[PDB]
Amino acid sequence: TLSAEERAALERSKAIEKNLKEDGISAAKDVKLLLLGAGESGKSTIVKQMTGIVETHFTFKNLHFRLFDVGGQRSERKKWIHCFEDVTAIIFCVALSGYDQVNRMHESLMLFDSICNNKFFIDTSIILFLNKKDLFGEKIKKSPLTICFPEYTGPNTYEDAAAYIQAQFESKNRSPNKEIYCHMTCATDTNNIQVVFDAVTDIIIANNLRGCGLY
Amino acid sequence: LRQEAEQLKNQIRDARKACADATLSQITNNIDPVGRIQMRTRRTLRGHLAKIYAMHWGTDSRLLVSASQDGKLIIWDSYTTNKVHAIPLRSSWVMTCAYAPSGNYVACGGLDNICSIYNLKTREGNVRVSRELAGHTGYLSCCRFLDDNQIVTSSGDTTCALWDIETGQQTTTFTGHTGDVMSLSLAPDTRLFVSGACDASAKLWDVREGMCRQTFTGHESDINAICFFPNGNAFATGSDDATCRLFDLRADQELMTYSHDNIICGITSVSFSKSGRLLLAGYDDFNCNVWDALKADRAGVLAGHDNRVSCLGVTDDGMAVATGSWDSFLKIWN
Amino acid sequence: IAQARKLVEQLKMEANIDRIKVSKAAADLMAYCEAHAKEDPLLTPVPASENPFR
Amino acid sequence: DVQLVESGGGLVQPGGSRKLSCSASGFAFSSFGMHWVRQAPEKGLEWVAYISSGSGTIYYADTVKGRFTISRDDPKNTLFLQMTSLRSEDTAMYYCVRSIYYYGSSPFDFWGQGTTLTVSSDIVMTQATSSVPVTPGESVSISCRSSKSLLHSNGNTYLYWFLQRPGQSPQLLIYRMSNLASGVPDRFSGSGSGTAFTLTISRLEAEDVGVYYCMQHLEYPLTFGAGTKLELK
Amino acid sequence: QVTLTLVCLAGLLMLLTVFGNVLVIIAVFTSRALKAPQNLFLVSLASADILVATLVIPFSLANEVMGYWYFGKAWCEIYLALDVLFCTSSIVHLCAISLDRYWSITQAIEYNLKRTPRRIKAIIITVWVISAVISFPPRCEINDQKWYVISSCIGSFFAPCLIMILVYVRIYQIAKRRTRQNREKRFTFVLAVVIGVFVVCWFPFFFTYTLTAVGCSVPRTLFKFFFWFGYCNSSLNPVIYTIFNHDFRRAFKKILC
Ligand SMILES: Cc1cc(C(C)(C)C)c(O)c(C)c1CC1=NCCN1
Repeated sequence: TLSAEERAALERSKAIEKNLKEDGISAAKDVKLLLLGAGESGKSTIVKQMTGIVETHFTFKNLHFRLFDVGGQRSERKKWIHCFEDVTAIIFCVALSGYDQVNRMHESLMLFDSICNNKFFIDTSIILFLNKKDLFGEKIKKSPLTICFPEYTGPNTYEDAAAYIQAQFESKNRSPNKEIYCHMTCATDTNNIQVVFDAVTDIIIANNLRGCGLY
Repeated sequence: LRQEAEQLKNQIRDARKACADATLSQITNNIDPVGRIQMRTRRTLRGHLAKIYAMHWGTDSRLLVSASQDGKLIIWDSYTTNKVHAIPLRSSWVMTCAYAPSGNYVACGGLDNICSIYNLKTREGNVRVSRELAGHTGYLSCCRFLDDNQIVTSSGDTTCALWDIETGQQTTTFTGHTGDVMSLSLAPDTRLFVSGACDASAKLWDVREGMCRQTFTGHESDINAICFFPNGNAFATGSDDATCRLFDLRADQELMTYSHDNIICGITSVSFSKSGRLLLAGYDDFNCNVWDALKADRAGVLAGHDNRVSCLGVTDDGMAVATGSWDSFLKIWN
Repeated sequence: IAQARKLVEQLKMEANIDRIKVSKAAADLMAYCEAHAKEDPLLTPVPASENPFR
Repeated sequence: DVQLVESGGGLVQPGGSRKLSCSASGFAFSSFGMHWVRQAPEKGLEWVAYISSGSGTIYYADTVKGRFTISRDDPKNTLFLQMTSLRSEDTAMYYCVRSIYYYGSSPFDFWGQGTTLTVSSDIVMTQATSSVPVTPGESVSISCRSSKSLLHSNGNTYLYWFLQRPGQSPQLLIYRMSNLASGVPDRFSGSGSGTAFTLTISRLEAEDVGVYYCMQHLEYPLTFGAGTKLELK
Repeated sequence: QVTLTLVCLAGLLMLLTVFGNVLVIIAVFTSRALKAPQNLFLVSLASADILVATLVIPFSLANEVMGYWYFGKAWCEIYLALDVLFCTSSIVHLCAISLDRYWSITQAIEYNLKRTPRRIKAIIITVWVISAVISFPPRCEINDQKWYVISSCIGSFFAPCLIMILVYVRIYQIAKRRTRQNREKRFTFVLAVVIGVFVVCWFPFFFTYTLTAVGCSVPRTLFKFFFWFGYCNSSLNPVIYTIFNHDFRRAFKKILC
């Protein structure tokens, strides 16, 4: 067989394995979210509402959330995007108001399309936030609409255009079995955590029947 | 004038063309081809819980270190598959690791944009962080130990730096690539090194002078891995183009083209054998091929992992080769 | 401007290298590979014994 | 830094019961296996007990079995050796040692200080003589012998050497008869065959005078050899 | 005269059951994606199936192939109890799996905080001990005490069946409520199968003992058919609970290739 020193080494290895397994089981309980905005979007607003990667975790109704915002990384994202492949869901922010600064809507839409159609990362649900309701609402009635989008041909204000752009964003969602949630925030609401909680519980329910596929 | 820059490019290209005769398509044809080579897995390390992106062999050719996204470093014993050490990381996002030649230090880094140095031989018998090298701006890509107190790094800033570990300050920087740099390898003489960048080109550097000496090109897309020849006279390049190439550091030209139609996928890593006859390279198709060094014939193949081979290394003695994949499994092939 | 000046200054250096011939370099590589092809275990399989990984 | 302190000694009549406690300070006490070593009042050394890192493995010698037990509590950083039913010859000085086992480890590296005490097969090591005349500046060799060859199938010849300066706790010198303990001059050199072993001391100074020992770790119980004392003829 | 064909059929059942169960076991152990605390129930059910198919079946087949139990009081008296145990184990496992699903689909978070393998293993041990206490009390014969047979029948079949029906109806209702079109048919078929095979292959036997034993006694030759059907569920169930799970689909494909 093996000598006493080798037996002690094996015992140490078993202890290390047990500790590592317990740590992994404990860690796999929380939910990980990725925040991927664009430019001057309200990602800062959302994170504050609550030089490299930044992580901020919070617990809501005995549920631990870990949120990541890779904003400082100025390098190309097609590399290192694959790191966050096993993430529960992602959060996207746009505005509404600003849509003439360049345009901004075209850039946001193409970025959203690119991130929503990837070889991997294809079956992760998306939570979409439309922050800065008040600025958009005030911008419309004084300078309608325009919009940069041609062939609009709809009612001028207000929920008309709101739902029109919303639907434009839920468009280009090719894959089935992957839902896009939405909500419009005024940059002063205090219930974003509630909608995030609802979205995550819905996503985990969907995952559960997924296994019990049903599928 | 940029037109003078392109005139210099034209004349240097003409000189290089004038300094080419082989081809390298009729020569070397008469040697005894190795034919097919059979490889068999020997061990399987199943301690991790998530993707693994980097591994490195020790100088003793028995111990190795692997890094995974769960936020832990493991020092395995290849002969017995025993977990020597388990190091908890401060930041769970890691993308590289390195093993000091003296065996006393191990370094790792990633998206945190800093390189952490760990001391293995401590009076209290537990590992500790010795230095937190934080000078770069982008994500770390690769690390290598020049000696017990000198480490080179490459980040997303399109630059590389040489560090003084005890001082903790950069002493030299390389700023010529103009494009994300992804991998580097040190020459056996420990005097020169090369790096690969997303600009579809690679450049040789001088450690002491701190200035580029030669720039290599002729490659279609990004480069993901580079490794020196055993004699420190050539190197091979990985790619997302699904092709590999090797260039001569003195003749300054491309030599081989390792292309097979049946494979169209990215290449994650490369390495040589002890004698340099066998070329190894990972792929995104979950299996890593084995290429003859100077015949461009796919000699063999290694089944597994599930998905997807991302890092491999060959021992100093050459006895075996280890491979890793996003399935959290390491394998030793002999 | 500065980028062009730096680029031309760099490109002036690469004009100095010889270079050396390619056939001779290939001869060097093949000679070294043949010479060292003896002690590499991967190229020539070792016996079942004296193999650290049984 | 690392230092072990202990105080449980006393004078107890034969068959009495006591407790010994040595408190660790300056290292990860919870990750080290601890031993106990007894030094008889006159001379000699012999292994006594051992408790693993997680208290998942305990071993005892023969005379100790059934009468003494060893326990620990990691949070309090304390090691307990329970004295019970002690016999007449049990009187001795005791040390508690620290030890960690993995690839390329250095077990028995650091020892405690000691606490006095008064009252009222196995591998065998041979050494001779117990006292050899030496003077500074001239080389010397010390030999140790065993019965069963220590060369295991792995190639590791488990042999250890210790030096005990006059009136001070011992310290490790050579482990596995081919390495060199940290913080030791390079003049020492371990060499030997599978059964016979020797040393080599060069540029001897007055600080090397003392009594040495040879020990094995191949298979329990750990057996110590005789002591060879050096002098200043 | 067709006894050779009967033994061929029995051997086919042996091979199919053992192959399916061992395939499930290797798939669950050898894949990372299947490393969830909910697969231990499948492991235990597959084990049960393996044991029951490998050792219970041959002795039952040897019995009634000529009409006599060629062994003495050894081992008939323990063989009966062992068979009862290895059968009711599958039923209890199915009930536990259904209850776990239900609790996972509804009130996901709260329960979600309680999936440590510690609870799963406790549940498995409880299921084995309840099976033991059911089985143990009190020409290889069978018991006839009506107060025993009827109670064992009801407690082993009716309650688990009722629980399965209720939980799966609740799950279907929830899925319909979240449906608000093509998949509606695609998954309505799946749920039937899971609850369909279980009752069709097992409902006749208990029903009959509950009948033909306490009420009017009406023995028929189809009992043998009911008995034979009572076993093939052990072979059908591993397949039913894995064919609809992608990860298992990939594991089986890898094993094939
Ligand atoms: C034979 C049997 C009888 C009963 C009684 C108690 C109803 C008689 C049982 O409860 C159980 C579990 C069994 C086991 C079995 N039946 C068919 C195939 N295997």
